[PDB]
Amino acid sequence: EVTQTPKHLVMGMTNKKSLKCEQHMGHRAMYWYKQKAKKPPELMFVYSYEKLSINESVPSRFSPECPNSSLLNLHLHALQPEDSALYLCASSQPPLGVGTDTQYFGPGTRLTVLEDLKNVFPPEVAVFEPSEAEISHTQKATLVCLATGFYPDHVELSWWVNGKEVHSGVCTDPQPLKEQPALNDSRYALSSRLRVSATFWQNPRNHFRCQVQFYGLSENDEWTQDRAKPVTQIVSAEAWGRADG
Amino acid sequence: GENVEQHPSTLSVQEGDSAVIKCTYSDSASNYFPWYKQELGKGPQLIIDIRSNVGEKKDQRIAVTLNKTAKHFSLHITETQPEDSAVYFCAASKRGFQKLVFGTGTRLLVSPNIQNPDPAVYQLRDSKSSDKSVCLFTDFDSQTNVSQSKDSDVYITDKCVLDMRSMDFKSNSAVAWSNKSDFACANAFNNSIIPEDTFFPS
Ligand SMILES: [Cl-]
Ligand SMILES: [Cl-]
Repeated sequence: EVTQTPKHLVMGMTNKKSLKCEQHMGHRAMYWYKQKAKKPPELMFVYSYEKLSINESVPSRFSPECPNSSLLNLHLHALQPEDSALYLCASSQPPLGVGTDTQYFGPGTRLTVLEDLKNVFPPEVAVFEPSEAEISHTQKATLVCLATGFYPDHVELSWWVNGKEVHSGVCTDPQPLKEQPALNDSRYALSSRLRVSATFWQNPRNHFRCQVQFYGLSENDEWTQDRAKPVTQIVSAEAWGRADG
Repeated sequence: GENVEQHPSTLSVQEGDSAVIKCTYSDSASNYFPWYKQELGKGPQLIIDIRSNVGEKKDQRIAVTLNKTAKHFSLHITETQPEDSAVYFCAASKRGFQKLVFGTGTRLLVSPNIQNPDPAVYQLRDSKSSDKSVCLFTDFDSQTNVSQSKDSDVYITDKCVLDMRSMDFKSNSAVAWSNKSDFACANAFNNSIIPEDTFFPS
């Protein structure tokens, strides 16, 4: 397993940020790939025993670094919007015979570079409690969570029941809807369902939090707009079990 | 200067079906053929590879074939499960991962078999913090396709499937929402073809 940080990153054209990547499997080869949507990964850098051995015409603004056997960095600066991509770290070549070969990928840093941060907007998040007609037709209850008005589409949405994250009964839209499909600067919207037994929803002790992690500006970004500065933040909506009427 | 050709670019099957992906490659000296599976939001994961000299490898429902003389190689999924839904990349190399040449990718979707279809549309409870009204089209067969809205302020998401693991119950849904005044449930999905027997309560 290869770890990467951060998961998501929004950058203006004059920020500098560093991507971190870790593996502890003792792999002697480490890789940086760039992946654009609906495209296969494109190799950028390959390190071999901490010496750089492959650089695939990568522009200097992606400046890589390998401090030790198990850690690999990619430093970013003066980026351009076409640099928006998924940046994937990988590793391979176990120590010297003792172990068959394979290749492991981290989860990547999802990076969006924008020309003007004026358009960054955190989502509004709202939870909609189940239909009673659903409860009685099917003995199941579906909550919907709407995240709307956000930009760019760097959101992680999770459901929490009684303080613990849940995955069963959840479906989150693979892709965010464009709210103004014509415009280039369209804020996005994202749906999610959480479905539980009618018994479970009718228990008022049960607690349902829809949580959207929004990746926006850092403190380092200048903000002159009157409205609130759209920093990286979490936006949640809550709901509790409703008993029979 | 070499290529790997992946076909098809899109593949959609029913849970239980098999699925096959055919690749070709131009570099004769290629001797390593990995296959990557990337699920939404994750990095690619290497699922099978054929390190040549041989024509077939099988690992449970996953199997690959290679023909060096034709420079074809293939991936076969039998008994597809919805958790096989992902983008698959084939690749050919002669010098390890360092010189992988990559297919352009195939998006595999495996829709689930819906045991007891129960097509209905429900009005969800309003939220004290939203102006929106939300309509849920749920429990429909998978042979049903949800078009988008022909209205500007009517937002319609595409089909989504959730798995209530503990009761072995999969379920399709789709969501429409709007703040405009002339918007109720009986007309949200009008631009779509719901089955004839979809339930509309009051
Ligand atoms: Cl600086
Ligand atoms: Cl769970």
